[PDB]
Amino acid sequence: GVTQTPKFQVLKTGQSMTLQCAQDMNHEYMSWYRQDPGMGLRLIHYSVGAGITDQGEVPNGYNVSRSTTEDFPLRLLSAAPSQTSVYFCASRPGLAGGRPEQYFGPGTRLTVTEDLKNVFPPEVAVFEPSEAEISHTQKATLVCLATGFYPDHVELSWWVNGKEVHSGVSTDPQPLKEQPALNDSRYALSSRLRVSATFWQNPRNHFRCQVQFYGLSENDEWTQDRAKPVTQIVSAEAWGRAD
Amino acid sequence: MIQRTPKIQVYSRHPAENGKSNFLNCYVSGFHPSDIEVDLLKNGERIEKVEHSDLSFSKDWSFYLLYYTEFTPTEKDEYACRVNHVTLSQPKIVKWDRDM
Amino acid sequence: KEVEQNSGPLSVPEGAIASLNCTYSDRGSQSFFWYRQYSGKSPELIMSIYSNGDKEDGRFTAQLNKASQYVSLLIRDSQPSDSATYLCAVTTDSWGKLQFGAGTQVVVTPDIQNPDPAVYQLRDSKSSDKSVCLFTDFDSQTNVSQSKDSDVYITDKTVLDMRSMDFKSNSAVAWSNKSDFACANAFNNSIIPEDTFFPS
Amino acid sequence: GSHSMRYFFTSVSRPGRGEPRFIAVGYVDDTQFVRFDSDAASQRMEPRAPWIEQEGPEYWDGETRKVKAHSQTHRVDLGTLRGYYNQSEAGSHTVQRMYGCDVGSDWRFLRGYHQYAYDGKDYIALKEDLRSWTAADMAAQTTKHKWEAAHVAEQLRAYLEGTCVEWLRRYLENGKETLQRTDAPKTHMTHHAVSDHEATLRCWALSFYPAEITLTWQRDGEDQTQDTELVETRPAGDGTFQKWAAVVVPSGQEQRYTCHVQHEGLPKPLTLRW
Amino acid sequence: LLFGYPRYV
Repeated sequence: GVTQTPKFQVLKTGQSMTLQCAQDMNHEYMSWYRQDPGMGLRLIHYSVGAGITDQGEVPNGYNVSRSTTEDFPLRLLSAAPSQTSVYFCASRPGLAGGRPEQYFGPGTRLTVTEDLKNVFPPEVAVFEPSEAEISHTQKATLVCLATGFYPDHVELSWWVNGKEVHSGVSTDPQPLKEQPALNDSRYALSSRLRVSATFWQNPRNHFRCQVQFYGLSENDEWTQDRAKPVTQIVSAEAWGRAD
Repeated sequence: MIQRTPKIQVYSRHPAENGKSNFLNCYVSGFHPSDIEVDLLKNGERIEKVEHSDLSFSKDWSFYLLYYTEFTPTEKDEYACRVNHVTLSQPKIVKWDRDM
Repeated sequence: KEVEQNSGPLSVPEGAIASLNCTYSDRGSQSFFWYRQYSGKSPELIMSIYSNGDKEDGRFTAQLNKASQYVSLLIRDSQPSDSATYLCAVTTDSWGKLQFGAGTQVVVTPDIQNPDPAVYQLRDSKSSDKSVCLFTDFDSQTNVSQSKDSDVYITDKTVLDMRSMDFKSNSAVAWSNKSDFACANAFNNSIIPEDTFFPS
Repeated sequence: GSHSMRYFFTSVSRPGRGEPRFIAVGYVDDTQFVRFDSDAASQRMEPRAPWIEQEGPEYWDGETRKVKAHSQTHRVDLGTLRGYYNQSEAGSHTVQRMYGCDVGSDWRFLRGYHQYAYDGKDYIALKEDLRSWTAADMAAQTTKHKWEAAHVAEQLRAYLEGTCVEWLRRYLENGKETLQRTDAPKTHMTHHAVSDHEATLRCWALSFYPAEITLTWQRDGEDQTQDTELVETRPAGDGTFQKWAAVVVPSGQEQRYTCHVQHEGLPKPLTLRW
Repeated sequence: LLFGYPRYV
């Protein structure tokens, strides 16, 4: 289908970046859209064939090429906080063969800040179920908690006894802001993993709440007191208590 | 590639009455290929203000075109159509017969 | 505005009927689509209609009325998994632009049987700052307020499924770091029935 | 009424002189209502009947964009076809397409077709079922597969059974005055001769619309039309048509010969005596 | 009103 990288990206006003996009369906018409809360989808640039590219609804600030019919890279030459949005790539048959249908790529979430000094990896923390709950319901509710992270680029997952589960997993659809006043604001994401007492009471099974955070690259200018907010994997754990 | 010789018909839009304003038509049809040269003549001279229709075709895939010019026929004035196509060894001229 | 879509959030209980409406302006449109977008994911195509009439695939049923320039999508036998926002798209030709409506979100509410409203206070160690209040097993109807005190954080009601038991539990959490914080009060700013099992 | 809409596209290649010529025309019955000629000025879809001018920007913009797509698919086909038959870049070649739909007196679907020709003869055509294709050569066969795997017949059928009849009706209404018309043929009968031994009699049908008409020469039952000269129905230039038929009749029997005029603007088939 | 999905040959 339609593939595109990267998945997440942080940049500071001024940095250039190119969103790659490809399609192996032999399509002639590819487009780039950006999705904002109060705007749904908006076309940026598009191409009906190789060596062809014309602007869309909000072409401002974006460059775009099409030397090959398979690729269609979107290029930003000097970032800006207004470019913070989700980017979807879409191919279409056009004049070739196939049922007239536009297919969307996976997308790419980007966030541009005035100061990279703001990128913060989360702090995970698993909370042991409630004695009452266990007693009263016969089930176990564990709550994970990623906090103080920025940007809102996290992939959270649970892992019991060495394997990842979905069974009782139910994380929030979107992070929360811990100061709805800063656009240098931080987030907090919650998640639940409910398992009956038959499980949690077994002292030999381990639960881990993994959070994938996407941030700055290895060799990246920094030195502020911290630890370069690099793309990390911050986890938390707890063992099946005996009680 | 198929090749058909054009059928030419030169006539007027209305019954001809000398001195009266009318229109002179030359209707070429059933030809192929499409390139064709058509001219309306008056006393054997090229009429300039001649307007033609949009190339179209029939079931057998043959093209038909209409050429026409305003004019006032007289007793002494001579009008004819001149068509050129690859199926012609030489341009074919068709005079107007105020009956036909 | 080329394409107008239904409205805001459309709530419907499990197994019910979720109907969506779509209306367009360009008289010449000839292709209509229905995409499905799950939060934080990309739009996924689920329905295409190229003729006037009704079409069906699985639990969907699309209608097209070119005379009224209206498009439909009815989701039979709903599941929370159907929860997402649905985009309506329309076009005229191969080279025409694809026009989506703002989309209409659809929050599919689960069938809770033996509601066990409750507010359990959980615990952790040195991991940091706050303890956490868990609000679980309430009725899908019970909507939930938000952070009435910024310094405190509260999440949205999410539906979790425990497959091996065919049992869902609506849940929402809250946390904060002040010796003045608690669980009983953490939600007092939310319509909770006097069926509040409040462990202490 | 039995009405229809037809679109005719002709594409001719120009070895050595540039992009092929592309002409596109649209009718409803025997009235053209739009055109596009790659040679003309605008380079846009243009009105050719008064009742279509009232459509707005949205219409022409789209109609214009689509026709440009059509030319594209054609500009290439010439290249593609030249290949199927391994032909030299030295010669010029033509492609023509035509598609449409007919409605009955009820203005509902009846028939729909999409014929394709290259260099003057059928290359491929959609079958009356609008689900199957018909091919002429091993060449035109490749194309067929490429359309059976891509689901072309599908799309056409939807358009043909829908949008086509839908818009046809729209046109038929907006052009109530111009198209619901049934101009009856004004008749005539001319007799000339070279000099004895025979007459040259011509039956004359003028100013009639639509062009559907049948002229027959009969001598009280004699199938004379078998030896009659009939000229292709020709356009007058004002929306009506003309046509005539003649037979070389032996001076004397000419009064026994009668012409038969058939047109939808005539209650009873006219019979003209000499 | 023209067809909206021409296809090469």
